[PDB]
Amino acid sequence: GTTGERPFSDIITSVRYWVIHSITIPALFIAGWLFVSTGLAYDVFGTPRPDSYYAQEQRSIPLVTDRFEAKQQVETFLEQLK
Amino acid sequence: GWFDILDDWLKRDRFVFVGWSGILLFPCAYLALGGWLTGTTFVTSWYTHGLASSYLEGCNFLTVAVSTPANSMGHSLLLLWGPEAQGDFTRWCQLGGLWTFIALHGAFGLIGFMLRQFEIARLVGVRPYNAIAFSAPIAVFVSVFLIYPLGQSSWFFAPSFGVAAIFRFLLFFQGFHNWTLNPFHMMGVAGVLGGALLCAIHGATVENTLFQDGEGASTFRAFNPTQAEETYSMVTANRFWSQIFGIAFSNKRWLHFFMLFVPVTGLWMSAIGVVGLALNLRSYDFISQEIRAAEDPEFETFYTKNLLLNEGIRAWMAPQDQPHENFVFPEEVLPRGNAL
Amino acid sequence: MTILFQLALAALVILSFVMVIGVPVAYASPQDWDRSKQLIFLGSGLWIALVLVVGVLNFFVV
Amino acid sequence: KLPEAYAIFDPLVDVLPVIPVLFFALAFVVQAAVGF
Amino acid sequence: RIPLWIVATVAGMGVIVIVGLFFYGAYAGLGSSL
Amino acid sequence: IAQLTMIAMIGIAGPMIIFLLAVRRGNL
Amino acid sequence: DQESSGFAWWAGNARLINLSGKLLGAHVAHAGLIVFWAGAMTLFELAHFIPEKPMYEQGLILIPHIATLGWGVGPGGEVVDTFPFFVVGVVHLISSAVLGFGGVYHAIRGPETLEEYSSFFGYDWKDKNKMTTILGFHLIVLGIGALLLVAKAMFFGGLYDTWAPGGGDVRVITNPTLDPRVIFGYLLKSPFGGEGWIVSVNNLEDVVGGHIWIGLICIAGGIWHILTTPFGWARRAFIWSGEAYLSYSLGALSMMGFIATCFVWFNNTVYPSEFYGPTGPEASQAQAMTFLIRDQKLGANVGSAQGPTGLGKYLMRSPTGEIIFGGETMRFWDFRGPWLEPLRGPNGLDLNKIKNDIQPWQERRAAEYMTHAPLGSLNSVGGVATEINSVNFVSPRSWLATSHFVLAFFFLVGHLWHAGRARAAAAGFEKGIDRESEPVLSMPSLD
Amino acid sequence: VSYPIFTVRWVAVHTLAVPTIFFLGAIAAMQFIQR
Amino acid sequence: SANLWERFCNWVTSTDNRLYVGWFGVIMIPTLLAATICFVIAFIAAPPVDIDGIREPVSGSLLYGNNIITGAVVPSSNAIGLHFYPIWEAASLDEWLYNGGPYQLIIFHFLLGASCYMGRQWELSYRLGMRPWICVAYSAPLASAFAVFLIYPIGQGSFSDGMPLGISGTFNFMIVFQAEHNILMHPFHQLGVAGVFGGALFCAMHGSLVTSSLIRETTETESANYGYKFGQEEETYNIVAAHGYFGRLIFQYASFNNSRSLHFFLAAWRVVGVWFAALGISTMAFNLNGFNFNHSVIDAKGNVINTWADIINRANLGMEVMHERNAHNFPLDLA
Ligand SMILES: CCCCCCCCCCCCCCCCCC(=O)OC[C@H](CO[C@@H]1O[C@H](CO[C@H]2O[C@H](CO)[C@H](O)[C@H](O)[C@H]2O)[C@H](O)[C@H](O)[C@H]1O)OC(=O)CCCCCCCCCCCCCCCCC
Ligand code: CLA
Ligand code: CLA
Ligand code: CLA
Ligand code: CLA
Ligand code: CLA
Ligand SMILES: C=Cc1c(C)c2cc3nc(c4c5[nH]c(cc6nc(cc1[nH]2)C(C)=C6CC)c(C)c5C(=O)[C@@H]4C(=O)OC)[C@@H](CCC(=O)OC/C=C(\C)CCC[C@@H](C)CCC[C@@H](C)CCCC(C)C)[C@H]3C
Ligand SMILES: CCCCCCCCCCCCCCCC(=O)O[C@H](COC(=O)CCCCCCCCCCCC)CO[C@@H]1O[C@@H](CO)[C@H](O)[C@H](O)[C@@H]1O
Ligand SMILES: CC1=C(/C=C/C(C)=C\C=C/C(C)=C/C=C/C=C(C)/C=C/C=C(C)/C=C/C2=C(C)CCCC2(C)C)C(C)(C)CCC1
Ligand SMILES: CC1=C(/C=C/C(C)=C\C=C/C(C)=C/C=C/C=C(C)/C=C\C=C(C)\C=C\C2=C(C)CCCC2(C)C)C(C)(C)CCC1
Ligand SMILES: CC1=C(\C=C/C(C)=C\C=C/C(C)=C/C=C/C=C(C)/C=C/C=C(C)/C=C/C2=C(C)CCCC2(C)C)C(C)(C)CCC1
Ligand SMILES: [Fe+2]
Repeated sequence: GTTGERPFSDIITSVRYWVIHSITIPALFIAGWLFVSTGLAYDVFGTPRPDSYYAQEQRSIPLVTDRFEAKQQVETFLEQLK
Repeated sequence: GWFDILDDWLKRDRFVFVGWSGILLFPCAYLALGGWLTGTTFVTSWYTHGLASSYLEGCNFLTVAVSTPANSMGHSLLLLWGPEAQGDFTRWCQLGGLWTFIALHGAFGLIGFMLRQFEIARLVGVRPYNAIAFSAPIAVFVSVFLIYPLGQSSWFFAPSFGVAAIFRFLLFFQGFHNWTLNPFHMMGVAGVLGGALLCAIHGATVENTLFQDGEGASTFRAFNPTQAEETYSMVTANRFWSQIFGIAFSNKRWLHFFMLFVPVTGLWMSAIGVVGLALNLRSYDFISQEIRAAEDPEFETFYTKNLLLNEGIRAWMAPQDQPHENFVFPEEVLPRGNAL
Repeated sequence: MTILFQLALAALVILSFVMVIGVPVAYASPQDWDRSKQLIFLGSGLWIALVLVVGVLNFFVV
Repeated sequence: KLPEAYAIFDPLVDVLPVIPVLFFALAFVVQAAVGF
Repeated sequence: RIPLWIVATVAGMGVIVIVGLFFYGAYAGLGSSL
Repeated sequence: IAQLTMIAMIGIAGPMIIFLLAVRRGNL
Repeated sequence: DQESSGFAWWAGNARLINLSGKLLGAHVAHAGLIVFWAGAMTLFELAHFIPEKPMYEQGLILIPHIATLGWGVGPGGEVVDTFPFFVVGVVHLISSAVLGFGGVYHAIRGPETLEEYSSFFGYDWKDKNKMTTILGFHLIVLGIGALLLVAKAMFFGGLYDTWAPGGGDVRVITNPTLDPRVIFGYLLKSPFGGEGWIVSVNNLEDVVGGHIWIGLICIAGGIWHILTTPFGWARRAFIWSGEAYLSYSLGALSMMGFIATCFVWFNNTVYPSEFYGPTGPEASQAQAMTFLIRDQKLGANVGSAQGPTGLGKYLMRSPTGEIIFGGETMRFWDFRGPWLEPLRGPNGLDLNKIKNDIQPWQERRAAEYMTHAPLGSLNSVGGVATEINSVNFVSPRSWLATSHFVLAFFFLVGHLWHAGRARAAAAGFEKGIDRESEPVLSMPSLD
Repeated sequence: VSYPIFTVRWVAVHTLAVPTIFFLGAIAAMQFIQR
Repeated sequence: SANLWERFCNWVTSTDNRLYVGWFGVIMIPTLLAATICFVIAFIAAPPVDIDGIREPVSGSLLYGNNIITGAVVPSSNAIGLHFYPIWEAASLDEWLYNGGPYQLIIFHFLLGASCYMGRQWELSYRLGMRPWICVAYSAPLASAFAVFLIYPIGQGSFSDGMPLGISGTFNFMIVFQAEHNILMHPFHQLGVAGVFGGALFCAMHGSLVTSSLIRETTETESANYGYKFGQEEETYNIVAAHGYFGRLIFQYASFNNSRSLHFFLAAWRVVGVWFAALGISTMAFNLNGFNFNHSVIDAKGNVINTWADIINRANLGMEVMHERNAHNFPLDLA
């Protein structure tokens, strides 16, 4: 079939591709990295960090009990929880 | 015009087709890929299974999975802005949510994508049939990600959107639904499996009955993209299996069609079967046996011998698989043979 | 000997890493099949010799 | 752990085995430069 | 302009280096067992 | 410890022969 | 040979099957990676080898072989000379250069056609004699060391023999085997459980003893083919084409590799376990041994103990040989190793012996083998399918036996695709099926 | 001729290529989060 | 005639006998004829079998109480394991019966003649003069059947644990396995379920398109399928209008115009994955089981965080424990 949208080999092999990108690609690679390093990713998605999955003493699991006052639960767990 | 401008535009070629469909395919489908992805990389699934579900937590490819909502929610769509989460993208990310998301957004991606199969199809003067065949998965994905869960207790027991987390989905059935022994599921493997052969064979059967119509060691180029010329002697075909297997796929409209059927069909038989599992209607049963299983403590079929494996799969996993029940099984109650 | 050796062996490696990239480009670029021919015999005996050198050398430090 | 006098090279000894593979790899690099 | 193969191999090694990192990362990585 | 840097060189030893061959000529 | 007038890129090496190979050098080229690989891994192995840690406990596939030959071991499977191992890899490795240094040449700067330079035996496949004579060389070649080994076995140091009097220990094979009934007899031996035709081999006397017989037998072949031309039913029978030659030849490996995979999993003789892990059956027999002791030592009668099933826990009965360990362990009543043979009897395991002559050096070797068993995950967490991460160990036998099968399998796949394409030249329909002259579109319709 | 840099084709190829490296970097980062 | 065998020689190789019977034929043909005959009966009416190392007879004959699904002809007992238990080695016919000797017969037989069919799978591609990378497709299949009947047995030492010939039997051979090999977590089986799923998807794909760009030749009353005659010279489908569609439906270039390549892709995908799989079993045959990440994810204090694989493993123990209750007379299922 007749195809005509801006070619690929062109730019993957392009001089400009590598010059705009070289600098920006790792900008994302780095950006992601920082997202992890700051440790914000954790707070970003509640995702606990090894240091804080279980409180110190307790052995039970901080399980969400009631679907409607769930927000509380999480807290009261994340609460007593270190 | 005003419509046709939108049409005219979005409708013509431009490499990556984008159509009347795309409007829902692309968005839903995207989010969906993302939806699953973000979870595996950053989102935890602890507050629902006390189980780690993210690279970030340390999980690997085969470990990561985007949880599934605690048995406390049930089937509530668990909305980001709904009463449960209240647009708290961290809690909402915590109460699982992403699930209903990935699943619902996803559920459209399919609806949407199949449409696209129609759109591009009605625009190119072909038979939609491909779009039909595609029910094969919609039915599965519908039943297996919405219906079954919707039939059980909570979104929880629904698939897992994991690699291993999904393997759990198997066993758990074998162990509780003893699916393995359910006619419907059977045709489900009768079709997939049966079809795969059908595929691997037509593919190779074709390659060999290829007319040397090129020059040298590259029968891959010798083919004409341009015009009609049966590349594989249909005659050198039948007279082959007719003598090697006793049968001849004499015709190509049916051959290249019967291949459409095989799978799609079985899949449905699967989707039906599981529909059963939704309302716990399962094929564990097999009275004729079990009734005589009572007396004759010495008669044993694989069925029973197998059925027993199941009975172990329960007793051991239920306590940790179904955490919200706070099951407790003392050292004693656990079923075991003499030895381990 | 214990001191001399470590430079002797590490020589053999910088010579082989060399000897390697060498011949390859050599048989490839026949323009200097006539001159590089010797850049190929250079390492060679010095390489073989460098190995027989690590020779009596190893039976002397351990 | 190689003879004491080789202490310096545990690092290379470490890699040497990867090479074999490396060859099927290169075989491609060339085939690619030579447009198949 | 820039030769095509040269972009492939350097693009590739990255996948082979990044992927390699990931395997190491499973040994000391949080997900190790220590 | 060092192991990694020294592996690096050997690994890029092969594509370098391809490069040194691109510039000069032959092979073809 | 460029593209056109050749195959595609993936079938690259086919254009080397054209004219006279530009390079033997390819074959030599890698005939090096193969020898270099020993040079790296061997170095790498020792590079990680500790003398105390059981050789099989430290992923040693390569190193255990040197030991099995009598090098760097002696009393018990203990390693005294970290040197010998190092030696062999160092040599090979370096040895590889010459092998590669040359193959690398023969392929680019030498005669792009040795068909012409021919003279010296030379090149062309159909040439029925150049081939009979060639293999002929490589026949004297092999048998060559068959003796090389016999020497190491009889004139340079000996081998490791677990059976050997005292206990595992480097010993010299004094009296190899004469009698052809024995050395040959194995081939005629059962293939199934109880007697594997190749595998079953108690001692070295029959090994080195047999190798001898093979060196000469094999040399007598090179000497043979080198001098003559294959008969007419031979020509009549087998297709001759460079490819076709690989085709056969390749399916000798397939088979052979299985013969390895099936061998490295089963023998304690040529694979001592002091260097490899305890053989699969040995394991579930070792367990037996350990617990027969645990209770007997705890005060149980053992011999007369009625087991859960109806058979008996510690001791059971087999159909042909009367007495063996009982569990599910039975499957392996054919297992034989020095750690359990003393406690053997006329009728089988002896109650009197097992009860009082069962010494300590056994309870501890028995327990090592109970633990260290050929069970692990790719993850490399040695143990039952469902064990916690902690003790990890994968038997050399696991990797060895496993790999070779997948490869040897795959090869069998090869023997096919290379016979499938080669039996095709034989008539010329290999390129395809001629659009105007196909046998079928002109044949009596089956009905 | 002169084909734009802001192509339909491109918007897509991007929504992916941006995150991917954002993620890949995120992950290569985790590879060390001990303790 | 000079010799009468001359005719036997062309007959076997009769390129026109309704059903070709090559040289492999002459072995296949009956090896399966005996194999089948023993089978069909063993199912219909055969005594129980002590299978497991004990004397617990497992019944598997319709006439002995089997539904078609429960049906199965059972293996040889851990008593024999690998020894060759042919019909003569057994004293009373009934011995062979009880100790489960049909298995070996059925298994050994088909498992053999099967391969010859694989040979005679190609022998017709020679007498017929067609490219023959066909017989190989058939491998993957035969490999597995060989794997599940011959490798694994030699692997664990007894034909005892070789996928019992019967419906519910397989299910058994399976659930057990998972338990002792975590097969499901095995990289190989993956690449297996990979293709199978694929092929089963491609089988519906390539079958879909063709019929979707079928071409003209019918009414609405007529069966569109009728539009074609055996021995057509030009294919029935309009390939250009097909790729012209599918290609478009997401990417345009992730599509096939090269019919030879496509039909090929269909071959190799299923056939390659299936191989890995066939190898998967054959891999764990000597205990290189699937992955294992139990307790592999932990927090600071060491309190253990269950991996979604720990459940896999939980449900795994439930399996480990029960399977073959009574025999297992020791702590470790070392077989
Ligand atoms: C009798 C007629 C039978 C008809 C069958 C016809 C079917 C057609 C053939 C196809 C496959 C079936 C053939 C069976 C071959 C497999 C070997 C086997 O089963 O026999 C089992 C024996 C095992 O030997 C073991 O030998 C042991 C002895 O060792 C013990 O005792 C020794 C000293 O005696 C040592 O002390 C040692 O340490 C100790 O462990 C015991 O006696 C065991 O009971 C015994 O099992 O293996 C061996 O020796 C034999 C090794 C042969 C090489 C095979 C390679 C691997 C098999 C691959 C199959 C290829 C087919 C693939 C097709 C699909 C795609 C490829
Ligand atoms: C795996 C081992 C192997 C070997 C021994 C060969 C050998 C060969 N291939 Mg080949 N090939 C292979 C794998 C191999 N191939 C694979 C896996 C593929 C799939 C991509 C191919 C695809 C392929 C194609 C399409 C073709 C060949 C061809 C050839 C032949 C031409 C060689 C040449 O021109 O090199 C040229 C060499 C260069 C351009 C530079 C490479 C530098 C190498 C030789 C040196 C490296 C040595 C090492 C790095 C350091 C040692 C130095 C030493 C002095 C110490 C030669 C017989 C050609 C043929 O048809 O022959 C008649 C051909 O057209 N191959
Ligand atoms: C005869 C083939 C063979 C066998 C049986 C082994 C076996 C072993 N090797 Mg090994 N190795 C080999 C060839 C082999 N190697 C070669 C050619 C090299 C040079 C590159 C190495 C370099 C090497 C290193 C650096 C190390 C090992 C180690 C090991 C041990 C543990 C490895 C493991 O558990 O990961 C399992 C690995 C896999 C499951 C790879 C997955 C396979 C994928 C890629 C697909 C493969 C498909 C194909 C059919 C198989 C290819 C065959 C293989 C040669 C690649 C194990 C005994 C480790 C060890 O024990 O240290 C002392 C170790 O550190 N090897
Ligand atoms: C492995 C099997 C093998 C086989 C069958 C061959 C066969 C051949 N090689 Mg060869 N080669 C090999 C391995 C092999 N090679 C390896 C591993 C290398 C690495 C260097 C080489 C390097 C090499 C070179 C540079 C040349 C050959 C050549 C040849 C051809 C000349 C035959 C001749 O009369 O030599 C007979 C040789 C002997 C009987 C050995 C004599 C040993 C002493 C008495 C003197 C040898 C010189 C000295 C010892 C060191 C050699 C230096 C070197 C320049 C030769 C012949 C086809 C020549 C060729 O171009 O063929 C067309 C050629 O120029 N080869
Ligand atoms: C190393 C690789 C190799 C290769 C590729 C060959 C290839 C060949 N050799 Mg040969 N050979 C080799 C090594 C090799 N040889 C070695 C190392 C020796 C040492 C002697 C010989 C000695 C030798 C001799 C004396 C002869 C050959 C011959 C041949 C040719 C015919 C072989 C044939 O097709 O057998 C096909 C044979 C069969 C299929 C046998 C089928 C019949 C069965 C039933 C035998 C009956 C079994 C009996 C009861 C005993 C046990 C049976 C069973 C229970 C095990 C063929 C070109 C013949 C040739 O023409 O010139 C030499 C020949 O006369 N070779
Ligand atoms: C490239 C991948 C690869 C790697 C890393 C290995 C590695 C190994 N193989 Mg092996 N193998 C492979 C592919 C590989 N193999 C393939 C594709 C086949 C065909 C199916 C085989 C068939 C095979 C057999 C039959 C045996 C091995 C053995 C071995 C081990 C000893 C090496 C050896 O025998 O030295 C030099 C040779 C010996 C020490 C014994 C020679 C055996 C006699 C001479 C019969 C013929 C040898 C054999 C056919 C030649 C293959 C040698 C190998 C280096 C390729 C070693 C771990 C041996 C083993 O089990 O451990 C000791 C062994 O008996 N392999
Ligand atoms: C083995 C599982 C399986 C996979 C994963 C799979 C994948 C796919 N099948 C497709 C097509 C098809 N499959 C078909 C029949 C079948 N397909 C089958 C089985 C599969 N098919 C079986 C059951 C039948 C056999 C015939 C037909 C013939 C087609 C099509 O022609 C089509 C195709 O042309 O492929 C090339 C492609 C359509 C792409 C698409 O619609 O994206 C656009 C929109 C999507 C997919 C967004 C959906 C978002 C939803 C699903 C969210 C889900 C997120 C989680 C599931 C991700 C979790 C990841 C895990 C690791 C947990 C591709 C997605
Ligand atoms: C040969 C190729 C040919 C075709 C077949 C190839 C099959 C290859 C299979 C490999 C898949 C899994 C990779 C190993 C996992 C691993 O180990 O990497 C992990 C994340 O992986 C990953 O993130 C897997 C990446 C896959 C995501 C694909 C999403 C699809 C969208 C892509 C769009 C691109 C435009 C990171 O490590 C994990 O997380 C770490 C924490 O940082 C832990 O420490 C552990 O290491 C844990 O394993
Ligand atoms: C140091 C030393 C040495 C050297 C050596 C060598 C020679 C090495 C090598 C090397 C090499 C030489 C390696 C490798 C290779 C290769 C490469 C580096 C490649 C590549 C890459 C990539 C990444 C690619 C990619 C791709 C893609 C993308 C797809 C397909 C195609 C291709 C392949 C291109 C030795 C060892 C001898 C020892 C002594 C010293
Ligand atoms: C969720 C979310 C979202 C979105 C999202 C996203 C954005 C996602 C993402 C993303 C993505 C998009 C991701 C992904 C991807 C990718 C990647 C990152 C990949 C991967 C990886 C890997 C690792 C790979 C590997 C490989 C390959 C690639 C193939 C072959 C083999 C190998 C290995 C090479 C929304 C808005 C809806 C909402 C909010 C949140
Ligand atoms: C694949 C091929 C190729 C190439 C090549 C080949 C194939 C081969 C070979 C071979 C080779 C490539 C070889 C070699 C070599 C050499 C070596 C491998 C060496 C060495 C040495 C060493 C390694 C050493 C080191 C050391 C010493 C000296 C002593 C002490 C220790 C140390 C470590 C220091 C190509 C791609 C072009 C294509 C064609 C084929
Ligand atoms: Fe088709």
